[PDB]
Amino acid sequence: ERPTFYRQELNKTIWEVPERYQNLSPVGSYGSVCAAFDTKTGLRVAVKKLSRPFQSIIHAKRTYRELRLLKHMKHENVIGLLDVFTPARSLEEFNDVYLVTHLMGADLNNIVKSQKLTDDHVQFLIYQILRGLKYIHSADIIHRDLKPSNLAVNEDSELKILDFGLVATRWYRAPEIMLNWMHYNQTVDIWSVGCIMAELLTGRTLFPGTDHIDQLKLILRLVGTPGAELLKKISSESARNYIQSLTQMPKMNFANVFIGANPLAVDLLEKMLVLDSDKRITAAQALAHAYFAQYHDPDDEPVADPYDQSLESRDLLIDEWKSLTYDEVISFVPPPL
Ligand SMILES: CCOC(=O)c1c(C)c(C(=O)N2CCN(Cc3ccccc3)CC2)c(C)n1CC
Ligand SMILES: CCCCCCCCO[C@@H]1O[C@H](CO)[C@@H](O)[C@H](O)[C@H]1O
Ligand SMILES: CCCCCCCCO[C@@H]1O[C@H](CO)[C@@H](O)[C@H](O)[C@H]1O
Ligand SMILES: CCCCCCCCO[C@@H]1O[C@H](CO)[C@@H](O)[C@H](O)[C@H]1O
Repeated sequence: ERPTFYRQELNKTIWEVPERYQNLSPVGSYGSVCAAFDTKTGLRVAVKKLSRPFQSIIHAKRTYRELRLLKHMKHENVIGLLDVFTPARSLEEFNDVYLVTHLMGADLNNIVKSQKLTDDHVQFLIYQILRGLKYIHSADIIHRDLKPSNLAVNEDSELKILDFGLVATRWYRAPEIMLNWMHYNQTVDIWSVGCIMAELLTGRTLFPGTDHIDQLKLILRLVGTPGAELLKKISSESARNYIQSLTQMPKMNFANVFIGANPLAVDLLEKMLVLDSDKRITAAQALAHAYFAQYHDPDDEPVADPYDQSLESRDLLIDEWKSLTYDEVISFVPPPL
């Protein structure tokens, strides 16, 4: 049986939602987000109304990708769906899509505040990010924009990685993404984790570049200029030649950079923040690192089904994408709760 819907404007947008969801309150604005109370479960929830989901091919395509991705993500440390709804009663009237998930209420800046965290707390937060990333990476997905705003956290420090979130974003990006390499390893996400971890431990941004080149300079100053093995892996002649033209600079000792940190934390940052992405520690490897001894449970670090990215990278008409998104709404089964 179809739920009864009600409407109300919030910030120039009409939202029509099932009666289930009450006390809609804007928090941010791909789409706009209201906190809300789900009366059926007793849970506070975030409700996201997609923006103009089927007005162009590319909005339709994006809509389908987000819905399908979120339906497939079922893991404690990755954002997933509690509900998906449309007021529409048929394909012909299908114009709006709303996604529901657990309200976390905060992201990593909010909990953190630029103050340094205890080692135990840093351990717990990074452990959860890695646990989520193992899962994402097992599905052959690369996040590529891991940063503090893309990590939702509740007040008990429980964390979920977000597709898109609600402090420069460049600050956490892997060097190869700053230079537009088009082949990427999953360990681009591991670089981002090293950056976040450093910050949590020291209370300061690791690489706070004022712009792109300043950022690459700050990176090279910590990790050193590329060695002989790395230089051999550069396809672009102009890049190769530029890099060789640079004054060699040694890698810094991270003990001198992270004074007084847990030596296990220092050891793990050295394995995350290596310039050559082939040499960076993987999510699964990092989870087994001794830094996480109080949290690591090799029987509770689940892995995903491979994810068919080819279906969302098609070139289809709006009405095809719209109909496919419609079937995903209908086929949705809410999770055990
Ligand atoms: C003070 C800064 O406040 C915050 O950072 C903050 C965060 C991170 C959250 C939160 O829990 N999110 C972020 C947005 N997705 C939307 C969504 C994604 C997918 C499906 C459905 C909805 C849900 C998880 C909230 C409510 N806030 C308060 C605005
Ligand atoms: C919920 C966890 C899913 C994380 C991955 C989804 C984030 C989508 O953001 C990214 O879009 C980029 C283009 O902007 C692509 O290059 C990336 O591979 C893709 O992950
Ligand atoms: C300023 C020059 C230093 C930046 C070099 C970044 C090195 C990243 O490392 C490189 O990642 C590539 C992109 O995914 C991979 O193809 C290579 O195997 C790996 O060596
Ligand atoms: C491998 C990618 C090659 C990128 C070449 C970047 C060259 C930028 O060049 C540098 O940029 C800055 C000025 O904006 C200054 O810090 C330096 O003096 C300047 O030489």
